[PDB]
This record gives sequence, C-alpha cells and structure tokens, in this order.
Amino acid sequence: MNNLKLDIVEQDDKAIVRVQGDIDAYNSSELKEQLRNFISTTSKKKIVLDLSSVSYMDSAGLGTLVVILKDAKINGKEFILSSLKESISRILKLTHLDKIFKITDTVEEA
Amino acid sequence: MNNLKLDIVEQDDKAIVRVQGDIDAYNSSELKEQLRNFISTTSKKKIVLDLSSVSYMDSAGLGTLVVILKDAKINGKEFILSSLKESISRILKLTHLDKIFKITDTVEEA
Repeated sequence: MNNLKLDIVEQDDKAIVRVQGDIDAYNSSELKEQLRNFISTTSKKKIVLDLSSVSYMDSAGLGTLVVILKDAKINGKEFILSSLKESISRILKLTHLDKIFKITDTVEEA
Repeated sequence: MNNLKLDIVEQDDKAIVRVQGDIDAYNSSELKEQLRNFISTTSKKKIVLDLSSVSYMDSAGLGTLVVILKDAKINGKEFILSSLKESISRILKLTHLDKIFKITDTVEEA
C-alpha cells in the first residue's frame, strides 16, 4: 500500500484537493477516507480534485471515485474533477464515466 | 479472498452468467478474470449477468463491473445486468451507474 499525497487548498467557494500519485488498489482506501473526513469538516460547497499529476487509475480507483462522488453529494457538496492528463480523460471516456463526473479543464473554472 | 461462483448458461443469442456471492474487493479480480476469458470464447452476442443472488457490492466491485462492460464492448458484445435485488438496484441508482449500465428486470427480457 504505497503512494498517495494530498495537497489541499481552500479558496473562493472551492476546496481544491491536489492528488499526487495514481489512484488505484494500493491507495484507493486511503483516498476515500481522507476525502471522507475532509468533506465532513469543510465549509466550501465545491470539492475539486485536481488530477493534474495522476497518470493512472485501475478499477478499484474508478470505483472509489464513483462512491466519493456520491458521498459528497450526500453531504450537500458539489464534486468536480479538474486538469486531467490525457490518459485519465481517456479512461473516463472509454468507460463512459464522463457521463457521471462533472469535469473541468482547469481548477479555476470549477 | 472468499466467495464467488459463476453458473454460466448459453441459449438464444445470449450467454447468461449467474453470479453467486457478492461482488466486492475479495473476489472482484476473480470475477474480471473469468468474464475476460469467457467473453473471449463465447459466440453469443449478449452477455447477461444474472445478479439475482448478489446482495452486496463495494467500490472495488462497482469499479470492476464498469471495466468489464468496457472490455465486453471492446470485444463487440452487449453487456447487460439483470434480475437485481433491491440493495443493488439501490446502489446503482445512488451512484448514477444506472446511467451507464443496461439493466433489465429479468434475464429473459435481455
């Protein structure tokens, strides 16, 4: 159970979570619980995951993001994925998860 | 790494996979592996997962199903989820994965 570094910055109406590392079976449980806790103790209405440094995701990772999106909405927050690298934009289009996730080009746009 | 048993039946234009057990982190890799191989052998155009005995799915499980749908289509096949229990119907709705999966009420309807 390896990498996964979270750099969180809150400004405007956004809680920006810069994710370093890939989101896969080795750190998806860690990702879920950090986001879980953060969502419960932030005043911001939008939670933006800045994936600019994420190059890979596996099925465990996609499943975790899907449920985190749900947990966020349960909490009354908007969840957005921003600054995807082409490999991830690719994976989301192929699996049609782009029909579920709100996705912006840049974090500022969210 | 516990349960998971696949009862496969081919008839008509479809390959019916009766899944016994839960689709979770403990057997999602196995699930993906059997389906992968099956999808590569069968001549049926439709692959139907009869989930009537599946009571639970976790994030690893949902993520696996999403990529199996993808791999299925890659192989030119139709992938369908059928006979869901309400717990599962519930989860797919909450996560909005019902926007991705073709789901039928019964296996015969697929």
